[PDB]
Amino acid sequence: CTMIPQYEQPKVEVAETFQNDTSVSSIRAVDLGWHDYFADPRLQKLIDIALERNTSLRTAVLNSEIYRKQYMIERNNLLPTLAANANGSRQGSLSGGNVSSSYNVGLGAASYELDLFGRVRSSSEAALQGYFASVANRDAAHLSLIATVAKAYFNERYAEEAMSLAQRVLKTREETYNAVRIAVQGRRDFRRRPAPAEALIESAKADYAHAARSREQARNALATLINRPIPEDLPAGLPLDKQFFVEKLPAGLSSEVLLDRPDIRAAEHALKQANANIGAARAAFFPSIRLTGSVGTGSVELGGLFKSGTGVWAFAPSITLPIFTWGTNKANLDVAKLRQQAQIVAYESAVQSAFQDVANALAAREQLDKAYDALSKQSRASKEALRLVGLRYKHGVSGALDLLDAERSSYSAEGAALSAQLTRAENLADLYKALGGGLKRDTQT
Amino acid sequence: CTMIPQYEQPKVEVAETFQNDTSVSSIRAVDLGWHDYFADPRLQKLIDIALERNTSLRTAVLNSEIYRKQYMIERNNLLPTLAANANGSRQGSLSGGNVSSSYNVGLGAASYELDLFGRVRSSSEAALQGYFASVANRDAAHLSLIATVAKAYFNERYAEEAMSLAQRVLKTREETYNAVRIAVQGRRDFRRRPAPAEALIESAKADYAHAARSREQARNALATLINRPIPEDLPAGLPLDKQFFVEKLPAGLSSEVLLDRPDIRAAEHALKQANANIGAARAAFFPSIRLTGSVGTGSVELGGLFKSGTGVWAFAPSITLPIFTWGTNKANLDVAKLRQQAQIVAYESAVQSAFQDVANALAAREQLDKAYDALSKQSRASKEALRLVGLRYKHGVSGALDLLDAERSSYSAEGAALSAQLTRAENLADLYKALGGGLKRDTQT
Amino acid sequence: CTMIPQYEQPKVEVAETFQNDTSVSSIRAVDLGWHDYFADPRLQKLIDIALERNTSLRTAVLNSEIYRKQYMIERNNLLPTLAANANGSRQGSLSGGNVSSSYNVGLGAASYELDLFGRVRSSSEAALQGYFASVANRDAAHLSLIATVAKAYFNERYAEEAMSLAQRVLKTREETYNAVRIAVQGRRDFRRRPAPAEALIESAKADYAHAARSREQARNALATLINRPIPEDLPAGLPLDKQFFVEKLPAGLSSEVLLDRPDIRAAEHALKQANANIGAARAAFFPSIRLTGSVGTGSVELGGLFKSGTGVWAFAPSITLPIFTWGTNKANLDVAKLRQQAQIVAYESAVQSAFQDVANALAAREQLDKAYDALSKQSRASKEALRLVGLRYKHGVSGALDLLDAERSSYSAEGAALSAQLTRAENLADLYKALGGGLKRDTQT
Repeated sequence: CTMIPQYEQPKVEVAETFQNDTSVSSIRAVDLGWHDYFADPRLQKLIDIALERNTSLRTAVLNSEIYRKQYMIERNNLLPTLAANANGSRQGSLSGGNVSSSYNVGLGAASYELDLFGRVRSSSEAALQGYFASVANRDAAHLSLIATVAKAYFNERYAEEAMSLAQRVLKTREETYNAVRIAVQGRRDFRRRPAPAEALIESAKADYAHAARSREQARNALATLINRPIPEDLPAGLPLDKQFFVEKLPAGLSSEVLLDRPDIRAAEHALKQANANIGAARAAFFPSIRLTGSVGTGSVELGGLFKSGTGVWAFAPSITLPIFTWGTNKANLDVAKLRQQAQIVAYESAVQSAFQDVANALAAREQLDKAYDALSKQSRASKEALRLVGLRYKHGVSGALDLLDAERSSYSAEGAALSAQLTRAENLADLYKALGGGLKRDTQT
Repeated sequence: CTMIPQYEQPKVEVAETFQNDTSVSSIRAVDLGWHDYFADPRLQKLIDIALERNTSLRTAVLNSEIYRKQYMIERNNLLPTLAANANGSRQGSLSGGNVSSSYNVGLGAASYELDLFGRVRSSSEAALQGYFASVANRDAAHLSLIATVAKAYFNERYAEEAMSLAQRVLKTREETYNAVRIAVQGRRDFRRRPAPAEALIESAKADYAHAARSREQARNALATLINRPIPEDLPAGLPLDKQFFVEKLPAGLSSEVLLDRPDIRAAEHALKQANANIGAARAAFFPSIRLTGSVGTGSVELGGLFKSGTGVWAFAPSITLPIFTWGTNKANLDVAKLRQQAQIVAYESAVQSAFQDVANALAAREQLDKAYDALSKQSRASKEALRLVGLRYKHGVSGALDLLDAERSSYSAEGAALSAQLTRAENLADLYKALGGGLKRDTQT
Repeated sequence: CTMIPQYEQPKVEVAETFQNDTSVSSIRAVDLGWHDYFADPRLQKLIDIALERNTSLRTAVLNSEIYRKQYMIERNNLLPTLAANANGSRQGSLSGGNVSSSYNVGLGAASYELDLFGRVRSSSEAALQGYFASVANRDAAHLSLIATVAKAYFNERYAEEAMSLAQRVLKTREETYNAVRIAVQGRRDFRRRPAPAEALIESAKADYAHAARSREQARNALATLINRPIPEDLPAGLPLDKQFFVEKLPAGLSSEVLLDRPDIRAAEHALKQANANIGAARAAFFPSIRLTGSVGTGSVELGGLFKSGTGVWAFAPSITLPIFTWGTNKANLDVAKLRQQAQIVAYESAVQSAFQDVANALAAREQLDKAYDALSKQSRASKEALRLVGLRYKHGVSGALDLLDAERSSYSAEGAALSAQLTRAENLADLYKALGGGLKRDTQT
């Protein structure tokens, strides 16, 4: 009989629903394939190779394999190991008298512990739950990869557009600063013209560099995640506003969304493992029995080996039970119980963190949308203001400074739009990941 | 006799005083209870539940309990373990001749190592200092919790006021943008009015969102630290300028402030542990002695068991001393000495980091006060400028742009005041924590 | 014979060259001594003491020493351990009959495992490669120190100049705000003068504090890295533009630059270690042989000990071979192979990260130079604009606001130049470090 306590799931005090659920889509995030979630064909292609070559995933998938093997050897302790032990012995007197030789060549199993009280059985169950938890950690490593490779690609495309944004503002100032010298001469506060002229163009250059630099940092971080230098045959990609298929993931009930999270099911298996370790410590109060056996030829001389009459066998069953261990037996159980008491608060820590991981992602997608829409219409307005003054200068103006200031306000309000355009895209990848999504590639029946 | 070297505290080269001590209060930070340090009744309430339910603290307090148990079992190696070992044996010839059976059912202790040279004693001392250090780490986990839950609450209240700040600037622009159209018609650089009009209102909306989003992130991080969704029956709280009772903590002498730090006393116990491991390795040059004993009934047949005459006893004291170990004995000691040589530089690393942890907190509270006072009077000035122009527009003005620009300068200079109002509050919680404060709830006799 | 597989270096798919190599210098970064790389005599002095006293380096250099010792004891398993075991035994009847005593005092080696199949040899090789890898990690800890202490010093000097920058802008506003009241009375939009007047001076004060605070944080972090409070006898140092000797490091071929990196050679030794662990598991299919021997005096009474005729000796060679282990033998090898399969993907992860570590440092030094040059000429232009208006106000002006606005634009454009002046300097220290540089102090023959 085994002595492992029944598994009762811990009561994590947490809200039953999220105060930010607005979606109605049937398709769950976990159910949704990432290939049907991420839009950019370039990004879709990148994941397929990274999912095949990523070191962290390769490592995480190997560790789960050795935990399977470590389990398979622990289950083998329930079976007798057969060994062919051939040994010899020899005594003799120092003074120069007599000697004695005994040669035993035989086969036999040494101390098979008959697990009557599920001590080896429970300790083998720990190896299984240890493996089961590692598999879930392998899944968590799978989801963390797709989220990371996506957010690192969004940082690239942002910088791509950040360069081009500062590229054409260097081109639109190019046609104006030469025009500000061929234009009809203005006032003497024209001195307030080359200073912002320089201020616009030389900030635009500093921006292009920062963009071009962060572009490479995203480019290089991508080559690491795919274990390969970036290939050539790739579609030019889509802008940040076209990085996701039109869909917002639902997160129904908190109990529902907990089941999909790998890091959560990894916490219950690591707990079930600690339960098994109790069944091993609780069986220590019980007697342990061990069986020794052997066959073969016993002899005094090598010549007599394997000759008729020398055949012997053995059977030595030895059992034992501790009567007073000075509380050590009680103590080792207490440890096994505390080791398990820590796995329920680790399970609680896992849930409370997992809930927060989602509630933030929901609050972000809501507010990174409202904040983005504001910064976008601001860009449109500042762009419109630029065009109006763009005609004023074309006709009769008292200052290119007006037009020039309008260029910078339109440039700054547009760069601030790209900033929120990325932050919204990044969180979208986190929302998918933290919702358990990214498991399968394609959504199917 | 034991062979553990006497504990001499390492000489950490560090300044004796801090160049930022300005306080004169008798009440030490460590002596000061956090309930008498933190002002907000809402925050005071939050800590009491988090201190009872936090996972990280629950884990840290469990680990110190298993280190007590792991110690209790190591002290038990100084006592003989009694076991009732009943065993049987049986030999026999293969050809079909004779057999032999010997059944021994008895009681006895197996190999009690009489620790004459404090080898088990020292190795048991390591288990104690290991436990003593874990207790100090449990205290460091206690202090880190209060500091974290406080700084996470300040981030909430900041966002609460950040929303309301942008809320009324949306309300004050509301009454002006409708008024800027019903006002008497202005010039043609009125075109320089709706652009900043849009720029003010649409930045205020982007601010409210960022504030409302970071509000939830602080709200969610709070629900994690308390292992519970946030309750309802709570006082509305106090503003950031009312988060601390009027008091600045003193940090007298560097030697003085080192003693209160848990992470420091944890470094000396982890060192004392390494000292104990030397007393075990240094006793390896000495002979180890072991005692075997047993009583019970020896027999050839089960029937004879527990029948008169079968009573036997045993006493096998076996001692041994290594003569030449090929330097392995010297090597294992060298390791034990190096393992201890690393605990003094870990102690040094602990102190040099602990000193920096305080010196920064002192330099910050000084400069986050001077920088805050400047940003605050700037807000007052910009607010005053707004009111003056607020009357100009009310009478005879040539531009709502003046008034409108004054709104944004007053809004920006006020939001920059809240930013420094939080950073000053956060560091205040760190100063208390890094000074050893936060141990007891209430300051007492 | 040993059974450790030959070492074949993994094929890391990575670009052969960097798309940012522009230097032509023969002197490699690794070949270049840091004393000939870092310019500031104050910084050069600081490293020499930190390299002697840093805790993290002291720890890293100790761990490599214990790995040498742990190896030396594993090599000793190939040699017999001699022990002088003197033991006694005693049986007796409970009823009150007969007793029996046997006293054996002798010398002998217990179970020397004759390693015929390189099982101990291979397991000892793992201890060597484990040590070899720790040495490389000790080098990586050496390089990480110089990089860290340099970047922490640049942050200090930045703040030093940041304070002085805001110090003289408080001095130049000092002579103007008293002059703005003694100047001839201006218009009624003079109201648009004290608001930016306050805005300039009160931002300059907030800047000085932030600078003075971050100055101490860099000052304190420096005292930690050198395990000592900062001394006095030190040259005042050089500005950020004078922190490096005029030289840009070359990074020829990717294969070339991989060899200098300590973290890379640490990954191959940790791999070679896993190779050795296979030679131990692959030898488990083979029989293990063990030799027991002893000499000394056997007796029934203590008096007979060491008296003629009692001299006995022993020689018990015992060998054994597992026939069926239920796949456990195959499993333990599979683990040893998977443990090694993980060290090649850890080697791949090491390389892909090491390449990125350099490619970013190259792209940064290129773009942090172009972005810096732009922000610098912007400062010159804004400074020039200030002087021109500085003469306008000196003669006939309609607003100190013009001059006052010119002060802030010149102040802000100069502080933004120092910001890029530091970021460029920091990356320069990382480029040197990530290129394997910082090993030797002085570049030599």
